[PDB]
Amino acid sequence: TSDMEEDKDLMLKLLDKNGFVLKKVEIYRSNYLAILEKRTNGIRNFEINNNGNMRIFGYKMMEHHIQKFTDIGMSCKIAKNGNVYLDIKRSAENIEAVITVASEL
DNA sequence: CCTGCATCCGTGAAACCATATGGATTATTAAGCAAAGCTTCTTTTC
Repeated sequence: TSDMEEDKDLMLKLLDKNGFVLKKVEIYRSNYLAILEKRTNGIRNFEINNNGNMRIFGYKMMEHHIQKFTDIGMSCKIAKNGNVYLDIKRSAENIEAVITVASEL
């Protein structure tokens, strides 16, 4: 969707803004991937699904980071190896909120 | 030397340095996978 395009525009705007460099930005399963450079704060990528949900996924994230993203109301799915899903709705205010909580981790 | 007594031994009721090193542990990614979801063909209903 073009809303996913514009939310990609503000996403790269606020990740490029806040000094969080990217490994690669990928359209994969027709979904966006704002992948972090290193596994910083136990986080892998800042992805966008086309199903109205931008998602933050990681590997062995600390609990207090997860609490900081449930401050802005995000779902989580831990795995058996430390893989953690973080669901939020894809919107510009959620772009600003997720990248401003990620910008203070 | 060999007969004759004694006994006695068995026997059961500290700290460190240094240097590899590899094996153990952790992260990271490709594969795959079950589950879901289009696309058309029959099947059942009025």
